[PDB]
Amino acid sequence: PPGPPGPPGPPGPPGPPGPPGPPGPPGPPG
Amino acid sequence: PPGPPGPPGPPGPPGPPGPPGPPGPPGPPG
Amino acid sequence: PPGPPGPPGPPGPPGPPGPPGPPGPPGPPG
Repeated sequence: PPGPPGPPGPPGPPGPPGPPGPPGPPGPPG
Repeated sequence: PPGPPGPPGPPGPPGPPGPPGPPGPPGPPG
Repeated sequence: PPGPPGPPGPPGPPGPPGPPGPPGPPGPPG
C-alpha cells in the first residue's frame, strides 16, 4: 500500500501590514 | 509507493502594525 | 513493505493584516 501521509506543511507567512492609525489629537490652543 | 502530501501548514503570523496616523486637526483660536 | 511517507505539505495561508498603527501626531497649534 502507499505510505503514510506526509507531515503538515510549513506555517504560512506573516500577514500584510495593518491599517494606519487614526488622526492625532488637536493641536494646542492659539 | 510514496504516501500523499501532508496538509497545508498553519496560518502565518498576523502582519506588522500599520503606520502612524496622520496629523490631528489645528488647535482653535486663542 | 508499506511505502514511505508522503512529502511535507504546502505552506499554510498568510496570517491576517496586522494591528492598526498608532494615533498620528498632534495637529498644529491654533
